[PDB]
Amino acid sequence: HSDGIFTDSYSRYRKQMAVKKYLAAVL
Amino acid sequence: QRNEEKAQREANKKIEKQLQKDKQVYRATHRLLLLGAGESGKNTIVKQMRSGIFETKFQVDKVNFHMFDVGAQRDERRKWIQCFNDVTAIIFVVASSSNQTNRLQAALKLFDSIWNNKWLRDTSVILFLNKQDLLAEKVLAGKSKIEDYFPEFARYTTPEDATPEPGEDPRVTRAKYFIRDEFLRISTASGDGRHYCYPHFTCAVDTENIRRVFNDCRDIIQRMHLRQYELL
Amino acid sequence: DCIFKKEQAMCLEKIQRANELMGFNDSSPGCPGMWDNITCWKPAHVGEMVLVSCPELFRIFNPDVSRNCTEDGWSEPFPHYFDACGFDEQDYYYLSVKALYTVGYSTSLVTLTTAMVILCRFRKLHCTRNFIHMNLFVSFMLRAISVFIKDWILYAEQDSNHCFISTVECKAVMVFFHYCVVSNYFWLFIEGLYLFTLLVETFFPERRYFYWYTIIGWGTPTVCVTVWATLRLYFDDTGCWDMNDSTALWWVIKGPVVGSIMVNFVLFIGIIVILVQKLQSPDMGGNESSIYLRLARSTLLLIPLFGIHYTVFAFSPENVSKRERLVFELGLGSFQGFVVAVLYCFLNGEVQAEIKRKWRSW
Amino acid sequence: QVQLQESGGGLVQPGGSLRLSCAASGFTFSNYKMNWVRQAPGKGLEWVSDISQSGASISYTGSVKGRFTISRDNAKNTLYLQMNSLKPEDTAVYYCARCPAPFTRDCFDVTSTTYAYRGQGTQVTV
Amino acid sequence: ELDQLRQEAEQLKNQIRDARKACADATLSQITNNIDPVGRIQMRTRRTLRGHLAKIYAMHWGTDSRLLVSASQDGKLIIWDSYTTNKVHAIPLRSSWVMTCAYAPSGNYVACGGLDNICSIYNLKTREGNVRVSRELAGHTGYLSCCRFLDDNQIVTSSGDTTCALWDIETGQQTTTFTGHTGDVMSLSLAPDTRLFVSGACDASAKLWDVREGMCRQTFTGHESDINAICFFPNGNAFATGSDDATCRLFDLRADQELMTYSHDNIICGITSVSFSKSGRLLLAGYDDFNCNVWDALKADRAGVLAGHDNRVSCLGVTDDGMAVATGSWDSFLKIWN
Amino acid sequence: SIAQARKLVEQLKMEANIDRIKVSKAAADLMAYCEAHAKEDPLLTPVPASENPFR
Repeated sequence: HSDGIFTDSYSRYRKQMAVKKYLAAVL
Repeated sequence: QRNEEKAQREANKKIEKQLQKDKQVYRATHRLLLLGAGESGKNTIVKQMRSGIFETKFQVDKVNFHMFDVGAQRDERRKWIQCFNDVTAIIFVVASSSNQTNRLQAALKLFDSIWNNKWLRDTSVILFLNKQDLLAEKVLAGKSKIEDYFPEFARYTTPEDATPEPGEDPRVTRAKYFIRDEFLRISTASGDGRHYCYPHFTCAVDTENIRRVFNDCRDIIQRMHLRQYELL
Repeated sequence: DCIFKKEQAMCLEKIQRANELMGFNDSSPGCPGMWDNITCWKPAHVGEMVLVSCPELFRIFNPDVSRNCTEDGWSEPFPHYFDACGFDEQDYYYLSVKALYTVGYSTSLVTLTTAMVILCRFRKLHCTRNFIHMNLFVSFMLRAISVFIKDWILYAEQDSNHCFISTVECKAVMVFFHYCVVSNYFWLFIEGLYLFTLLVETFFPERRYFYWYTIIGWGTPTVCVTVWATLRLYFDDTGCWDMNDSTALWWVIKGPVVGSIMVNFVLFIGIIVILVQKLQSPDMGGNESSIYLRLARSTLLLIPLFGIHYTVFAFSPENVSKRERLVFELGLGSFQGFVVAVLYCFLNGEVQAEIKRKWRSW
Repeated sequence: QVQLQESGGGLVQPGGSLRLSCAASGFTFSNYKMNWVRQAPGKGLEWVSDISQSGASISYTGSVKGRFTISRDNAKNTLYLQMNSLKPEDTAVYYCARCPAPFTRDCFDVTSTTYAYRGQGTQVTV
Repeated sequence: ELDQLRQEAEQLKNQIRDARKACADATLSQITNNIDPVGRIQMRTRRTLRGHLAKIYAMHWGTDSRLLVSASQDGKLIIWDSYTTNKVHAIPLRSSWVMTCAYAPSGNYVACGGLDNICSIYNLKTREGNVRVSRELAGHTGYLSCCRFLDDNQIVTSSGDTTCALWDIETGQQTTTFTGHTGDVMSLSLAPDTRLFVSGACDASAKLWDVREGMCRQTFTGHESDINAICFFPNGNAFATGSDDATCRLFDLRADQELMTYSHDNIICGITSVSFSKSGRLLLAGYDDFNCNVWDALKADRAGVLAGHDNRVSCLGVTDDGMAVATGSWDSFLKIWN
Repeated sequence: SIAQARKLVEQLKMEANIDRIKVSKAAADLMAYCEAHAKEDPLLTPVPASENPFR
């Protein structure tokens, strides 16, 4: 359903942003 | 006392379960009223389907229908007609051929009174016009005319969507369609959507009255449900 | 620091104890394998190539490395050899969409609460139809409450702690969320089944149909969410189950919704066919010859009650036109619960008549 | 006590004109729909004409349509029936009838025998 | 000659009207203008009896003011315990078109009747356990509209054939016949001494009959349309009649003329049932506008309004002790107000 | 018919020979009865819940 798709997309986006910031801090 | 109270509770719950079963039975069955004149020939119609009031039970497609006749009641019907306000439909019987009195005008007035009644505003009427063969033969003979009773019949024009039976001359078809259109005008004068009329042409030898009544009742119930959901 | 960083932490232990417990070639090798933030390394000899691989943390951006050893130790991969594995390569949009459906859900919740109270306070409006409607409104209530609770737990509380959170409470909240959503979708289907059943099975109007409809509508979401929770706990227990990484597991709960939507569209088409058949009668209907116009007033009256708008993006894949799908189904569909409350309660003729009768009597 | 009195009937040559008057008392005349009915010798009661409370709605039977006129005067609480081009078949006892209930569009059993709200009627011979 | 008889009847009517006019010197309203009004009357729905499937026409309270009986179109005669709301009895009916019901003063029998032109008598106190049909009455040629129990052996019924009948239960034959009405008799009321009874028909007139003599004593013509309800005053000297002209009227047997008219401009719907309180000060009338009105019987003032029913009110009754008033309507529910 | 008219005339003659008391006397009697039994009228005034079987 739409709610689940939006929740998955937002969680993936937040995880990707966290990975980007952690990698930038490391590298 | 506690004992009498619990006995009363047990009796009440037994009555409640019996009333639940009776409610299921009552909702299963559909009630119809039958109305017509003495010369309207509704007796042969009852024989087709088949004391103060006469009851007829018949099952069509596993659906129970309970028809109630006028019985032994006087012509003053302004009081007991209020009983049949929650019935599924009111079947009206009109002798289309009728030559003593203007019985057609009396039938039209009675139909108008039923249609315009405040307690019958939500009740649908299924109209049946008997003596079709008698009307056809009296039109063919020409000794009896309808223009004297209804002067507008001379200027009446057969509708383009009419579907006359094979082997029927246009004169009787025009006469019967004018008779039907009178009832259509009366029904369309008031009550735009509260209730509908379902006129039909039938004879003493017709056997499709059962199916016609069944289909009309189905249509009435479907229209009632749609109106409740405001879809019309 | 945070849990995620703490993740890489046990590499700093995992190899070292493995080097001490079962032993290696040398106690002090010339190229000691020590943990790096790019990948979880292993010890090896000097001058050889170690074919390690970076973990799944790099593999988060798409839906599916070596270093030289010297006497000093590791060698810096200057020619961009550190990012060889994976890593091939919206906030305002997500925030706007979140605020949009939050406002829509709040408005729908308030309007439906008013409608439910005004319907409960009156006894003349008690019937199977209104009962089915009430359950649809309860389903909407639970859906909105679940949306708010999930938003507060998964994201609003995440900002407060700023670190990873993985507890039983968040998983239970997600399960409740899924149950509420599936219950709402199923009750939109039930609304269609009841009217089609009324409009088709005109006779034999047993009340057993309503009881079975209530049972199925409140039971199938429970079965689906229990199955989904068991599958998540037994196969993929990652995070708070907010990411549908597994395709089959997500389809397990997505399939009933799509089927419900399709069957509701079919029944809506059948109801429209029956209605246009009724409206084409010469005597009972007509009287204006613009019957289509009246039909239009019916169509707009049935789309919000059946969720016909869900059929637009039901066939489309999730990845294709995801932003437009989220704007339409979620951003604009969150008012659906409000819309029906306006249509099937406030604009109802008998409800308005009862309201005016009560007002004139008080 | 509700009562209706009919007057004006008499012997008239064919093709003549006549005026029938109905005087009402015991009820509010303006609140009821009025009717004119006839009974021919050896024949049953049949409805002839009717007029609503305000007089806007007026209906006639087809036999005498275009020849008979019906009017009411609420100030004088009276009803008038003008007869033109009379025919021998119009010879009958004419009765002035009141609807059983006020503010009702329908009107039941006004042609029924032994109606309580019907006048004595007057004889018209053509 | 018919003309001579008509003229004589007209002269007699004029003489009676002149005697009534000469006998009327003052009106009840101006005589009662010196007493204080009862004020606003507030009543709440203490009990709501549910279980009927179709519209209820008639009900009758018991002499113990605890058990009542109701008749509905589903072919059900249900005997209710008002105190505990529990159903005491549920008798199915052969004919589902019941329009009246009565409860015997002794409480051992109930009465039924409707479009079948049959006034069935059911025995409640059966040794074998449940209610069964006790007596069958098949004399009336019209629909039964009202029936009241004089005792366990004599009953009085009103029918649509413009006649009333006093029946003996054991013999099952018409002991007495009352004729004179020109319309469908819709209701009858029994005097406290059970020696006289007033009947109202569809001819805007009410007739008082002597039970023993079997002849009409007085006739009252003040209404404009059909009378649907009738009820004596607590003393056997006056009675109130509600008609389809949206008016109730009070008539005195001794005065033989109108006393007071209860009506209002906003009321344009007929009255279905009327009843008096224990003291007779309040007159409760059920109307077609889904509401019941409690009037001051001495000042023609609308003391109160009961607006609990969602459909047309068909019956209304007051307990013997006057503790509560029960209203039945065309919906499926009975209401008990106090 | 003649029989119906004769019966109506006979009934009118029977009803016209009775005696009628003054309307003021009847009104006074009704007032006296209403005021004599006013206390024992539970509908006239609210009844306490202790003495009310329904509540």
